Amino acid sequence: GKKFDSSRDRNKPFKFMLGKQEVIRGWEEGVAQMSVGQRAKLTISPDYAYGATGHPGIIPPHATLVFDVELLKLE
Amino acid sequence: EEGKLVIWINGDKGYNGLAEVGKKFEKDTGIKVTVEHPDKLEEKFPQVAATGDGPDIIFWAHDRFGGYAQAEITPAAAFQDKLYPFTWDAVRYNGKLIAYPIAVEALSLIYNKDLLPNPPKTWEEIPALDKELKAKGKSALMFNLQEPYFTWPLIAADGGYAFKYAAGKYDIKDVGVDNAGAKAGLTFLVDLIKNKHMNADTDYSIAEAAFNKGETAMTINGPWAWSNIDTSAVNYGVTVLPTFKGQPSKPFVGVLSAGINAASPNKELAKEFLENYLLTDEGLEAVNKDKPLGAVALKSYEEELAKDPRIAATMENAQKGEIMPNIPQMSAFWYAVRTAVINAASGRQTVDEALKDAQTNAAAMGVQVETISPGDGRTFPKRGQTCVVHYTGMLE
Ligand SMILES: CO[C@H]1C[C@@H]2CC[C@@H](C)[C@@](O)(O2)C(=O)C(=O)N2CCCC[C@H]2C(=O)O[C@H]([C@H](C)C[C@@H]2CC[C@@H](O)[C@H](OC)C2)CC(=O)[C@H](C)/C=C(\C)[C@@H](O)[C@@H](OC)C(=O)[C@H](C)C[C@H](C)/C=C/C=C/C=C/1C
Repeated sequence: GKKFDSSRDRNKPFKFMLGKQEVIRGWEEGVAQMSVGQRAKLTISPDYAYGATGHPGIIPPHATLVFDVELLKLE
Repeated sequence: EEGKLVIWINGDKGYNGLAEVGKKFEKDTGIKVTVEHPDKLEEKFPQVAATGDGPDIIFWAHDRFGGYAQAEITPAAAFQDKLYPFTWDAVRYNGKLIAYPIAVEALSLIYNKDLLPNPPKTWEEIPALDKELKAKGKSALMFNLQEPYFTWPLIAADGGYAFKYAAGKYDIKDVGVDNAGAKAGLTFLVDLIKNKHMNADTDYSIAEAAFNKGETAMTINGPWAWSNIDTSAVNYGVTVLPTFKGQPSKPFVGVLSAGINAASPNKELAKEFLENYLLTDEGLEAVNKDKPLGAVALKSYEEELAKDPRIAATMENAQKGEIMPNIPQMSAFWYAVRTAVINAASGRQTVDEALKDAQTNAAAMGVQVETISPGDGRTFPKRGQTCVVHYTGMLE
Protein backbone atom coordinates (compact mmCIF):
# COMPACT_ATOMS: atom_id res chain seq x y z
CA GLY A 1 0.00 0.00 0.00
CA LYS A 2 1.33 3.46 -1.11
CA LYS A 3 -0.41 6.89 -1.41
CA PHE A 4 -0.82 8.10 -5.06
CA ASP A 5 -2.96 11.27 -4.38
CA SER A 6 -4.54 13.63 -1.77
CA SER A 7 -6.67 16.83 -2.27
CA ARG A 8 -5.99 17.83 1.40
CA ASP A 9 -2.28 18.13 0.34
CA ARG A 10 -3.20 20.54 -2.58
CA ASN A 11 -5.86 22.16 -0.23
CA LYS A 12 -8.47 22.53 -3.03
CA PRO A 13 -11.63 20.35 -2.95
CA PHE A 14 -12.34 18.00 -5.95
CA LYS A 15 -15.64 18.43 -7.90
CA PHE A 16 -17.19 15.73 -10.20
CA MET A 17 -20.61 15.33 -11.93
CA LEU A 18 -22.28 12.07 -10.69
CA GLY A 19 -23.35 9.67 -13.51
CA LYS A 20 -21.29 11.39 -16.30
CA GLN A 21 -18.51 8.73 -15.86
CA GLU A 22 -15.94 11.53 -15.24
CA VAL A 23 -14.63 9.19 -12.42
CA ILE A 24 -14.15 5.40 -11.86
CA ARG A 25 -17.22 3.07 -11.39
CA GLY A 26 -16.29 2.71 -7.65
CA TRP A 27 -16.69 6.51 -7.10
CA GLU A 28 -20.04 6.81 -8.96
CA GLU A 29 -21.73 3.87 -7.14
CA GLY A 30 -19.72 4.69 -3.93
CA VAL A 31 -20.24 8.49 -3.35
CA ALA A 32 -23.91 8.09 -4.48
CA GLN A 33 -24.26 6.11 -1.19
CA MET A 34 -22.73 8.87 1.04
CA SER A 35 -24.96 11.51 2.76
CA VAL A 36 -23.67 15.18 2.61
CA GLY A 37 -21.00 15.83 5.31
CA GLN A 38 -20.34 12.05 5.71
CA ARG A 39 -16.71 10.76 5.57
CA ALA A 40 -16.08 7.10 4.53
CA LYS A 41 -13.46 4.52 3.44
CA LEU A 42 -14.22 3.52 -0.21
CA THR A 43 -12.51 0.09 -0.72
CA ILE A 44 -12.74 -0.13 -4.55
CA SER A 45 -11.99 -3.43 -6.41
CA PRO A 46 -9.99 -3.34 -9.73
CA ASP A 47 -13.19 -4.00 -11.80
CA TYR A 48 -14.65 -0.72 -10.37
CA ALA A 49 -11.19 1.01 -10.64
CA TYR A 50 -8.61 0.52 -13.54
CA GLY A 51 -8.87 -3.34 -13.83
CA ALA A 52 -6.25 -5.29 -15.87
CA THR A 53 -4.78 -2.11 -17.58
CA GLY A 54 -4.33 -0.05 -14.42
CA HIS A 55 -3.50 3.67 -14.87
CA PRO A 56 -0.23 3.89 -16.85
CA GLY A 57 2.71 4.86 -14.55
CA ILE A 58 0.58 5.45 -11.37
CA ILE A 59 -1.62 2.35 -10.63
CA PRO A 60 -0.72 -1.30 -11.44
CA PRO A 61 -3.08 -3.85 -13.03
CA HIS A 62 -5.56 -5.70 -10.73
CA ALA A 63 -5.06 -2.99 -8.03
CA THR A 64 -7.76 -2.69 -5.31
CA LEU A 65 -7.92 1.05 -4.33
CA VAL A 66 -8.78 2.58 -0.92
CA PHE A 67 -10.16 6.18 -0.85
CA ASP A 68 -10.81 8.36 2.23
CA VAL A 69 -13.73 10.53 0.95
CA GLU A 70 -15.57 13.33 2.80
CA LEU A 71 -18.65 14.64 0.83
CA LEU A 72 -18.40 18.38 1.77
CA LYS A 73 -21.07 20.04 -0.48
CA LEU A 74 -23.52 19.32 -3.34
CA GLU A 75 -23.69 21.85 -6.26
CA GLU B 1 -35.98 14.71 -26.33
CA GLU B 2 -38.21 15.80 -29.34
CA GLY B 3 -41.69 15.11 -31.00
CA LYS B 4 -40.36 12.39 -33.44
CA LEU B 5 -38.54 9.27 -32.02
CA VAL B 6 -34.73 8.61 -32.44
CA ILE B 7 -33.36 4.97 -32.37
CA TRP B 8 -29.76 3.88 -31.51
CA ILE B 9 -28.46 0.50 -32.93
CA ASN B 10 -24.90 -0.93 -33.46
CA GLY B 11 -23.11 -0.66 -36.89
CA ASP B 12 -22.85 -4.51 -37.35
CA LYS B 13 -26.70 -4.81 -36.96
CA GLY B 14 -27.88 -3.54 -40.40
CA TYR B 15 -29.59 -0.21 -39.51
CA ASN B 16 -30.94 0.13 -43.15
CA GLY B 17 -33.32 -2.84 -42.65
CA LEU B 18 -34.57 -1.10 -39.44
CA ALA B 19 -34.83 2.22 -41.42
CA GLU B 20 -37.35 0.66 -43.91
CA VAL B 21 -39.57 -0.35 -40.90
CA GLY B 22 -39.35 3.32 -39.67
CA LYS B 23 -40.34 4.58 -43.18
CA LYS B 24 -43.43 2.23 -43.14
CA PHE B 25 -44.29 3.75 -39.69
CA GLU B 26 -43.95 7.21 -41.41
CA LYS B 27 -46.31 6.24 -44.34
CA ASP B 28 -48.92 4.90 -41.79
CA THR B 29 -48.51 7.50 -38.92
CA GLY B 30 -46.56 10.50 -40.44
CA ILE B 31 -43.89 10.37 -37.63
CA LYS B 32 -40.29 10.42 -39.01
CA VAL B 33 -37.91 7.88 -37.30
CA THR B 34 -34.09 8.23 -37.75
CA VAL B 35 -31.84 5.28 -36.71
CA GLU B 36 -28.24 6.16 -35.70
CA HIS B 37 -25.13 3.95 -35.04
CA PRO B 38 -22.80 5.97 -32.73
CA ASP B 39 -19.16 4.69 -32.43
CA LYS B 40 -19.45 3.77 -28.68
CA LEU B 41 -23.26 4.11 -28.11
CA GLU B 42 -23.27 1.40 -25.31
CA GLU B 43 -20.99 3.66 -23.09
CA LYS B 44 -22.55 6.91 -24.53
CA PHE B 45 -26.25 6.23 -23.71
CA PRO B 46 -25.64 6.19 -19.89
CA GLN B 47 -23.60 9.47 -19.98
CA VAL B 48 -26.39 11.28 -21.99
CA ALA B 49 -29.40 9.55 -20.22
CA ALA B 50 -28.15 10.97 -16.81
CA THR B 51 -28.61 14.55 -18.29
CA GLY B 52 -32.20 13.58 -19.32
CA ASP B 53 -31.32 13.67 -23.09
CA GLY B 54 -30.80 10.42 -25.06
CA PRO B 55 -32.50 8.43 -27.87
CA ASP B 56 -36.14 7.21 -27.40
CA ILE B 57 -35.20 3.53 -28.21
CA ILE B 58 -31.76 1.74 -27.87
CA PHE B 59 -30.79 -1.76 -29.18
CA TRP B 60 -28.08 -3.74 -27.33
CA ALA B 61 -27.43 -7.04 -25.52
CA HIS B 62 -29.86 -7.57 -22.55
CA ASP B 63 -26.77 -7.75 -20.22
CA ARG B 64 -25.76 -4.02 -20.50
CA PHE B 65 -29.50 -3.17 -19.95
CA GLY B 66 -29.45 -4.45 -16.31
CA GLY B 67 -27.03 -1.57 -15.46
CA TYR B 68 -29.29 0.97 -17.30
CA ALA B 69 -32.18 -0.17 -14.96
CA GLN B 70 -29.98 0.55 -11.84
CA ALA B 71 -32.30 5.33 -16.66
CA GLU B 72 -34.95 3.21 -18.63
CA ILE B 73 -38.81 2.92 -18.87
CA THR B 74 -41.08 -0.09 -18.07
CA PRO B 75 -42.88 -1.34 -21.23
CA ALA B 76 -46.55 -2.52 -20.85
CA ALA B 77 -47.31 -5.75 -22.85
CA ALA B 78 -50.54 -7.90 -22.46
CA PHE B 79 -51.28 -10.25 -25.46
CA GLN B 80 -47.52 -10.07 -26.42
CA ASP B 81 -47.07 -13.91 -26.15
CA LYS B 82 -45.81 -13.79 -29.80
CA LEU B 83 -42.30 -13.90 -28.15
CA TYR B 84 -40.83 -16.92 -26.20
CA PRO B 85 -41.01 -16.86 -22.37
CA PHE B 86 -37.16 -17.27 -21.98
CA THR B 87 -36.53 -14.11 -24.13
CA TRP B 88 -38.88 -12.09 -21.85
CA ASP B 89 -36.81 -13.29 -18.83
CA ALA B 90 -33.67 -11.60 -20.38
CA VAL B 91 -35.37 -8.15 -20.21
CA ARG B 92 -36.78 -8.56 -16.61
CA TYR B 93 -35.13 -6.55 -13.75
CA ASN B 94 -36.69 -6.80 -10.21
CA GLY B 95 -39.90 -8.32 -11.75
CA LYS B 96 -40.16 -5.27 -14.14
CA LEU B 97 -39.64 -5.55 -17.95
CA ILE B 98 -36.87 -3.11 -19.16
CA ALA B 99 -37.14 -3.76 -22.97
CA TYR B 100 -38.62 -5.79 -25.91
CA PRO B 101 -36.44 -8.83 -26.77
CA ILE B 102 -35.64 -9.14 -30.55
CA ALA B 103 -32.86 -11.71 -31.28
CA VAL B 104 -31.14 -14.64 -29.45
CA GLU B 105 -27.37 -14.18 -30.17
CA ALA B 106 -25.78 -17.53 -29.03
CA LEU B 107 -22.24 -18.67 -30.03
CA SER B 108 -22.04 -21.72 -32.40
CA LEU B 109 -19.35 -23.88 -34.14
CA ILE B 110 -18.88 -22.49 -37.73
CA TYR B 111 -16.79 -24.62 -40.22
CA ASN B 112 -15.39 -24.51 -43.82
CA LYS B 113 -17.22 -27.43 -45.59
CA ASP B 114 -14.48 -27.69 -48.32
CA LEU B 115 -11.74 -28.08 -45.58
CA LEU B 116 -13.98 -30.37 -43.40
CA PRO B 117 -17.09 -32.09 -44.88
CA ASN B 118 -18.27 -33.20 -41.35
CA PRO B 119 -17.33 -31.13 -38.24
CA PRO B 120 -16.21 -32.97 -35.04
CA LYS B 121 -19.05 -33.43 -32.45
CA THR B 122 -16.54 -33.54 -29.49
CA TRP B 123 -13.64 -31.36 -28.16
CA GLU B 124 -11.41 -34.47 -27.79
CA GLU B 125 -11.51 -35.06 -31.62
CA ILE B 126 -10.02 -31.59 -32.39
CA PRO B 127 -6.37 -32.37 -31.35
CA ALA B 128 -6.37 -35.46 -33.70
CA LEU B 129 -8.29 -33.38 -36.34
CA ASP B 130 -5.62 -30.58 -36.10
CA LYS B 131 -2.67 -33.00 -36.83
CA GLU B 132 -4.49 -34.21 -40.05
CA LEU B 133 -5.25 -30.56 -41.10
CA LYS B 134 -1.77 -29.24 -40.00
CA ALA B 135 -0.07 -31.72 -42.48
CA LYS B 136 -2.34 -30.36 -45.33
CA GLY B 137 -1.04 -26.82 -44.50
CA LYS B 138 -3.88 -25.26 -42.38
CA SER B 139 -5.23 -25.28 -38.73
CA ALA B 140 -8.35 -26.88 -37.10
CA LEU B 141 -9.84 -24.21 -34.78
CA MET B 142 -9.21 -20.44 -34.20
CA PHE B 143 -11.35 -18.14 -31.96
CA ASN B 144 -10.84 -15.26 -29.44
CA LEU B 145 -9.09 -16.73 -26.29
CA GLN B 146 -8.57 -13.20 -24.81
CA GLU B 147 -12.27 -12.53 -23.93
CA PRO B 148 -13.93 -15.07 -21.55
CA TYR B 149 -17.27 -14.92 -23.50
CA PHE B 150 -15.67 -17.40 -26.03
CA THR B 151 -13.67 -19.68 -23.61
CA TRP B 152 -16.50 -20.04 -21.00
CA PRO B 153 -18.74 -22.32 -23.16
CA LEU B 154 -16.00 -25.05 -22.85
CA ILE B 155 -15.23 -24.21 -19.15
CA ALA B 156 -18.84 -24.49 -17.76
CA ALA B 157 -19.56 -27.67 -19.89
CA ASP B 158 -18.68 -30.27 -17.15
CA GLY B 159 -20.15 -28.05 -14.36
CA GLY B 160 -19.24 -24.59 -13.00
CA TYR B 161 -21.22 -21.32 -13.27
CA ALA B 162 -20.91 -17.56 -12.65
CA PHE B 163 -23.51 -17.34 -9.79
CA LYS B 164 -25.85 -20.03 -8.40
CA TYR B 165 -29.59 -19.16 -8.76
CA ALA B 166 -31.94 -20.24 -5.88
CA ALA B 167 -35.29 -18.89 -4.48
CA GLY B 168 -35.80 -16.82 -7.71
CA LYS B 169 -32.57 -14.82 -7.02
CA TYR B 170 -28.80 -14.83 -7.87
CA ASP B 171 -26.43 -15.50 -4.90
CA ILE B 172 -23.42 -13.08 -5.33
CA LYS B 173 -21.56 -15.07 -2.55
CA ASP B 174 -21.91 -18.53 -4.28
CA VAL B 175 -19.53 -18.64 -7.33
CA GLY B 176 -18.95 -21.86 -9.37
CA VAL B 177 -15.45 -21.25 -10.87
CA ASP B 178 -13.09 -23.27 -8.51
CA ASN B 179 -15.19 -26.53 -8.81
CA ALA B 180 -14.01 -29.67 -10.77
CA GLY B 181 -16.09 -28.97 -13.93
CA ALA B 182 -14.46 -25.54 -14.37
CA LYS B 183 -10.94 -27.00 -13.86
CA ALA B 184 -11.46 -29.91 -16.32
CA GLY B 185 -12.92 -27.43 -18.87
CA LEU B 186 -10.04 -24.87 -18.52
CA THR B 187 -7.22 -27.52 -18.37
CA PHE B 188 -8.38 -28.94 -21.77
CA LEU B 189 -8.17 -25.41 -23.26
CA VAL B 190 -4.67 -24.87 -21.74
CA ASP B 191 -3.50 -28.33 -23.01
CA LEU B 192 -4.65 -27.37 -26.58
CA ILE B 193 -2.33 -24.30 -26.21
CA LYS B 194 0.52 -26.39 -24.61
CA ASN B 195 0.27 -28.82 -27.65
CA LYS B 196 0.46 -25.90 -30.21
CA HIS B 197 -3.15 -26.69 -31.39
CA MET B 198 -4.10 -23.06 -30.46
CA ASN B 199 -1.97 -19.92 -29.63
CA ALA B 200 -2.62 -17.84 -26.43
CA ASP B 201 -1.97 -14.56 -28.42
CA THR B 202 -4.81 -15.25 -30.99
CA ASP B 203 -7.77 -12.81 -30.55
CA TYR B 204 -11.16 -12.26 -32.34
CA SER B 205 -9.47 -10.05 -35.03
CA ILE B 206 -6.74 -12.71 -35.78
CA ALA B 207 -9.21 -15.69 -35.75
CA GLU B 208 -11.77 -13.86 -38.03
CA ALA B 209 -9.10 -13.25 -40.74
CA ALA B 210 -7.95 -16.94 -40.82
CA PHE B 211 -11.50 -18.49 -41.18
CA ASN B 212 -12.57 -15.84 -43.79
CA LYS B 213 -9.18 -16.48 -45.55
CA GLY B 214 -9.67 -20.31 -45.25
CA GLU B 215 -6.44 -21.00 -43.24
CA THR B 216 -8.50 -22.50 -40.32
CA ALA B 217 -11.11 -25.31 -40.53
CA MET B 218 -13.47 -24.02 -37.76
CA THR B 219 -14.11 -20.81 -35.72
CA ILE B 220 -16.53 -19.94 -32.87
CA ASN B 221 -18.81 -16.87 -33.26
CA GLY B 222 -22.34 -15.44 -33.25
CA PRO B 223 -24.62 -14.38 -36.14
CA TRP B 224 -22.92 -10.89 -35.97
CA ALA B 225 -20.00 -12.59 -37.86
CA TRP B 226 -22.20 -14.24 -40.60
CA SER B 227 -22.26 -11.25 -43.06
CA ASN B 228 -18.36 -11.30 -43.22
CA ILE B 229 -18.13 -15.09 -43.90
CA ASP B 230 -20.84 -14.54 -46.61
CA THR B 231 -18.76 -11.79 -48.37
CA SER B 232 -15.53 -13.96 -48.10
CA ALA B 233 -16.79 -16.55 -50.71
CA VAL B 234 -16.14 -19.47 -48.24
CA ASN B 235 -18.57 -22.47 -48.26
CA TYR B 236 -19.46 -22.55 -44.50
CA GLY B 237 -22.20 -23.91 -42.17
CA VAL B 238 -23.15 -23.44 -38.47
CA THR B 239 -23.51 -26.48 -36.11
CA VAL B 240 -23.80 -27.23 -32.34
CA LEU B 241 -20.62 -26.53 -30.27
CA PRO B 242 -18.65 -29.77 -29.60
CA THR B 243 -19.54 -31.54 -26.30
CA PHE B 244 -16.84 -31.78 -23.55
CA LYS B 245 -16.92 -35.12 -21.61
CA GLY B 246 -20.30 -35.94 -23.26
CA GLN B 247 -21.87 -32.72 -21.83
CA PRO B 248 -22.75 -29.89 -24.27
CA SER B 249 -20.65 -26.68 -24.24
CA LYS B 250 -22.94 -24.13 -22.45
CA PRO B 251 -22.21 -20.62 -23.83
CA PHE B 252 -23.64 -17.52 -22.06
CA VAL B 253 -26.23 -16.12 -24.54
CA GLY B 254 -26.90 -12.41 -25.22
CA VAL B 255 -30.37 -11.29 -26.51
CA LEU B 256 -30.52 -8.21 -28.79
CA SER B 257 -33.27 -6.06 -27.08
CA ALA B 258 -35.16 -2.72 -27.48
CA GLY B 259 -35.48 -0.51 -24.34
CA ILE B 260 -37.11 2.96 -23.89
CA ASN B 261 -35.33 5.96 -22.21
CA ALA B 262 -37.25 7.39 -19.15
CA ALA B 263 -36.44 10.92 -20.55
CA SER B 264 -38.19 10.03 -23.87
CA PRO B 265 -41.68 11.63 -23.89
CA ASN B 266 -42.46 9.53 -27.07
CA LYS B 267 -42.91 6.32 -24.96
CA GLU B 268 -46.46 5.67 -26.32
CA LEU B 269 -45.26 6.22 -29.95
CA ALA B 270 -42.04 4.13 -29.40
CA LYS B 271 -44.09 1.23 -27.80
CA GLU B 272 -46.44 1.10 -30.87
CA PHE B 273 -43.40 0.91 -33.26
CA LEU B 274 -41.75 -1.97 -31.27
CA GLU B 275 -45.00 -3.91 -30.44
CA ASN B 276 -46.79 -3.54 -33.86
CA TYR B 277 -44.01 -2.82 -36.50
CA LEU B 278 -40.59 -4.18 -35.40
CA LEU B 279 -41.86 -7.44 -33.75
CA THR B 280 -43.60 -8.44 -37.08
CA ASP B 281 -42.61 -11.28 -39.52
CA GLU B 282 -42.19 -8.52 -42.22
CA GLY B 283 -40.61 -6.01 -39.75
CA LEU B 284 -37.92 -8.47 -38.48
CA GLU B 285 -37.35 -9.79 -42.08
CA ALA B 286 -36.55 -6.23 -43.34
CA VAL B 287 -33.72 -6.16 -40.70
CA ASN B 288 -32.59 -9.82 -41.37
CA LYS B 289 -32.36 -9.01 -45.17
CA ASP B 290 -29.68 -6.36 -44.36
CA LYS B 291 -27.90 -8.39 -41.58
CA PRO B 292 -29.09 -11.70 -40.02
CA LEU B 293 -30.15 -11.65 -36.29
CA GLY B 294 -29.90 -15.50 -36.09
CA ALA B 295 -32.72 -16.80 -33.82
CA VAL B 296 -35.42 -14.10 -33.03
CA ALA B 297 -37.63 -13.72 -29.89
CA LEU B 298 -40.87 -13.60 -32.02
CA LYS B 299 -42.24 -17.20 -32.59
CA SER B 300 -43.97 -16.15 -35.89
CA TYR B 301 -40.66 -15.50 -37.79
CA GLU B 302 -38.42 -17.90 -35.70
CA GLU B 303 -40.59 -20.88 -36.92
CA GLU B 304 -39.80 -19.54 -40.46
CA LEU B 305 -36.03 -18.81 -40.01
CA ALA B 306 -35.28 -22.14 -38.18
CA LYS B 307 -35.76 -23.93 -41.58
CA ASP B 308 -32.14 -22.65 -42.13
CA PRO B 309 -29.64 -24.96 -40.32
CA ARG B 310 -27.69 -21.84 -39.11
CA ILE B 311 -30.69 -20.34 -37.18
CA ALA B 312 -31.72 -23.87 -35.98
CA ALA B 313 -28.09 -24.40 -34.71
CA THR B 314 -28.07 -20.92 -33.00
CA MET B 315 -31.26 -21.72 -30.97
CA GLU B 316 -29.80 -25.20 -30.08
CA ASN B 317 -26.60 -23.57 -28.65
CA ALA B 318 -28.92 -21.11 -26.80
CA GLN B 319 -31.02 -23.96 -25.24
CA LYS B 320 -27.94 -26.03 -24.09
CA GLY B 321 -26.43 -22.65 -23.08
CA GLU B 322 -27.73 -20.39 -20.26
CA ILE B 323 -28.99 -16.77 -20.61
CA MET B 324 -26.44 -14.15 -19.41
CA PRO B 325 -27.38 -12.68 -15.97
CA ASN B 326 -27.79 -8.84 -16.04
CA ILE B 327 -26.97 -8.38 -12.27
CA PRO B 328 -24.07 -5.96 -11.62
CA GLN B 329 -21.64 -8.56 -10.08
CA MET B 330 -21.28 -10.09 -13.60
CA SER B 331 -18.70 -7.26 -14.28
CA ALA B 332 -16.51 -8.82 -11.50
CA PHE B 333 -17.19 -12.40 -12.81
CA TRP B 334 -15.97 -11.58 -16.38
CA TYR B 335 -12.95 -9.68 -14.90
CA ALA B 336 -12.12 -12.64 -12.54
CA VAL B 337 -12.53 -15.24 -15.35
CA ARG B 338 -10.67 -13.23 -18.10
CA THR B 339 -7.55 -12.85 -15.82
CA ALA B 340 -7.73 -16.54 -14.67
CA VAL B 341 -7.85 -17.90 -18.27
CA ILE B 342 -5.23 -15.50 -19.79
CA ASN B 343 -2.77 -16.42 -16.93
CA ALA B 344 -3.42 -20.21 -17.31
CA ALA B 345 -2.56 -19.86 -21.08
CA SER B 346 0.48 -17.65 -20.17
CA GLY B 347 1.64 -20.36 -17.69
CA ARG B 348 1.88 -17.54 -15.05
CA GLN B 349 -0.43 -19.55 -12.71
CA THR B 350 -1.57 -23.22 -12.77
CA VAL B 351 -5.23 -23.89 -13.81
CA ASP B 352 -6.18 -24.99 -10.21
CA GLU B 353 -4.35 -21.83 -8.89
CA ALA B 354 -5.97 -19.30 -11.35
CA LEU B 355 -9.56 -20.60 -10.76
CA LYS B 356 -8.82 -20.36 -6.95
CA ASP B 357 -8.04 -16.65 -7.54
CA ALA B 358 -11.14 -16.28 -9.84
CA GLN B 359 -13.52 -17.72 -7.12
CA THR B 360 -12.33 -14.87 -4.76
CA ASN B 361 -12.13 -12.05 -7.40
CA ALA B 362 -15.67 -12.82 -8.80
CA ALA B 363 -17.43 -12.53 -5.38
CA ALA B 364 -15.64 -9.24 -4.31
CA MET B 365 -17.88 -6.11 -4.07
CA GLY B 366 -17.01 -3.45 -6.70
CA VAL B 367 -17.08 -0.74 -3.95
CA GLN B 368 -17.53 -1.09 -0.12
CA VAL B 369 -18.51 2.20 1.64
CA GLU B 370 -17.51 1.98 5.39
CA THR B 371 -18.30 5.15 7.50
CA ILE B 372 -15.47 7.12 9.21
CA SER B 373 -17.65 10.13 10.26
CA PRO B 374 -21.48 9.96 9.79
CA GLY B 375 -23.34 12.39 7.44
CA ASP B 376 -26.72 14.25 7.77
CA GLY B 377 -28.42 11.00 6.45
CA ARG B 378 -31.03 12.97 4.35
CA THR B 379 -29.16 14.52 1.34
CA PHE B 380 -27.81 12.01 -1.26
CA PRO B 381 -26.05 12.98 -4.54
CA LYS B 382 -28.41 12.65 -7.60
CA ARG B 383 -27.30 12.08 -11.29
CA GLY B 384 -26.39 15.47 -12.93
CA GLN B 385 -25.24 17.01 -9.55
CA THR B 386 -21.62 18.16 -8.87
CA CYS B 387 -20.10 16.53 -5.71
CA VAL B 388 -17.50 18.62 -3.73
CA VAL B 389 -15.15 16.28 -1.73
CA HIS B 390 -11.69 16.02 -0.14
CA TYR B 391 -9.99 12.62 -0.75
CA THR B 392 -6.80 10.63 0.06
CA GLY B 393 -6.16 7.71 -2.38
CA MET B 394 -3.72 4.78 -1.86
CA LEU B 395 -3.22 1.17 -3.12
CA GLU B 396 -4.51 -1.64 -0.79
C1 LIG C 1 -4.12 16.23 -11.17
O1 LIG C 1 -4.85 15.08 -10.75
C2 LIG C 1 -5.68 14.51 -11.77
C3 LIG C 1 -6.34 13.21 -11.29
C4 LIG C 1 -5.45 12.08 -10.78
C5 LIG C 1 -4.93 11.20 -11.91
C6 LIG C 1 -4.31 9.91 -11.38
C7 LIG C 1 -5.21 9.18 -10.38
C8 LIG C 1 -4.49 7.98 -9.75
C9 LIG C 1 -5.70 10.15 -9.31
O2 LIG C 1 -4.54 10.54 -8.56
O3 LIG C 1 -6.29 11.29 -9.93
C10 LIG C 1 -6.72 9.53 -8.37
O4 LIG C 1 -6.58 9.66 -7.17
C11 LIG C 1 -7.88 8.77 -8.85
O5 LIG C 1 -7.74 7.58 -9.04
N1 LIG C 1 -9.03 9.42 -9.07
C12 LIG C 1 -9.26 10.86 -8.86
C13 LIG C 1 -10.48 11.07 -7.98
C14 LIG C 1 -11.70 10.43 -8.60
C15 LIG C 1 -11.41 8.95 -8.72
C16 LIG C 1 -10.19 8.68 -9.60
C17 LIG C 1 -10.51 9.06 -11.01
O6 LIG C 1 -11.55 8.69 -11.51
O7 LIG C 1 -9.59 9.88 -11.76
C18 LIG C 1 -9.92 10.00 -13.13
C19 LIG C 1 -9.20 8.87 -13.88
C20 LIG C 1 -7.69 8.92 -13.66
C21 LIG C 1 -9.52 8.84 -15.37
C22 LIG C 1 -11.00 8.69 -15.70
C23 LIG C 1 -11.60 7.41 -15.12
C24 LIG C 1 -13.08 7.32 -15.45
C25 LIG C 1 -13.28 7.36 -16.95
O8 LIG C 1 -14.68 7.31 -17.25
C26 LIG C 1 -12.66 8.60 -17.57
O9 LIG C 1 -12.89 8.51 -18.98
C27 LIG C 1 -12.25 9.49 -19.81
C28 LIG C 1 -11.18 8.67 -17.21
C29 LIG C 1 -9.49 11.38 -13.57
C30 LIG C 1 -10.48 12.40 -13.11
O10 LIG C 1 -11.11 12.26 -12.07
C31 LIG C 1 -10.67 13.60 -13.98
C32 LIG C 1 -11.34 14.76 -13.23
C33 LIG C 1 -11.54 13.18 -15.14
C34 LIG C 1 -11.07 13.02 -16.39
C35 LIG C 1 -9.63 13.26 -16.69
C36 LIG C 1 -11.99 12.61 -17.51
O11 LIG C 1 -13.35 12.36 -17.11
C37 LIG C 1 -12.08 13.66 -18.61
O12 LIG C 1 -12.45 12.96 -19.80
C38 LIG C 1 -12.26 13.69 -21.01
C39 LIG C 1 -13.11 14.70 -18.26
O13 LIG C 1 -14.25 14.58 -18.69
C40 LIG C 1 -12.72 15.88 -17.37
C41 LIG C 1 -13.90 16.31 -16.50
C42 LIG C 1 -12.19 17.06 -18.19
C43 LIG C 1 -11.35 18.04 -17.36
C44 LIG C 1 -10.85 19.19 -18.22
C45 LIG C 1 -10.17 17.33 -16.73
C46 LIG C 1 -9.84 17.41 -15.44
C47 LIG C 1 -8.68 16.62 -15.00
C48 LIG C 1 -8.33 16.51 -13.72
C49 LIG C 1 -7.20 15.66 -13.36
C50 LIG C 1 -6.82 15.44 -12.09
C51 LIG C 1 -7.55 16.09 -10.96
